[PDB]
Amino acid sequence: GSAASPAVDIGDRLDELEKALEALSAEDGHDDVGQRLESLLRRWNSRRADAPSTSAISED
Amino acid sequence: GSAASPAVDIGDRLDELEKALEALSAEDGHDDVGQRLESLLRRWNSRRADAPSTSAISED
Repeated sequence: GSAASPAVDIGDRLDELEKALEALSAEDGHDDVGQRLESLLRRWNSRRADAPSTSAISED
Repeated sequence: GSAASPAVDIGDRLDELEKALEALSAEDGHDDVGQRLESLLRRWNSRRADAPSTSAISED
């Protein structure tokens, strides 16, 4: 019943994360949010690259 | 009563984001995720830089 489960459109979390930083926008050296935001993306992109060659068609 | 409010420890958003992503791990060219992921930071890191010189002491 309780709201949860990942893959929540993926954009939902991203949007909420942004709205949060909007308020936490370097309010007091929030570099921590940067390392997190960055680490997520580094791992995110890294996984993207990890894939056997076949076509790699550009997203429409 | 309903759970909300930003800056929820911030990494709380992020954490869930990665977990989400872990699901969307290049599941179907979720390049949109990284676009958001990046946008977040480029907006995040940028604001960080936006600050008058005074000391800029490195985080412990």
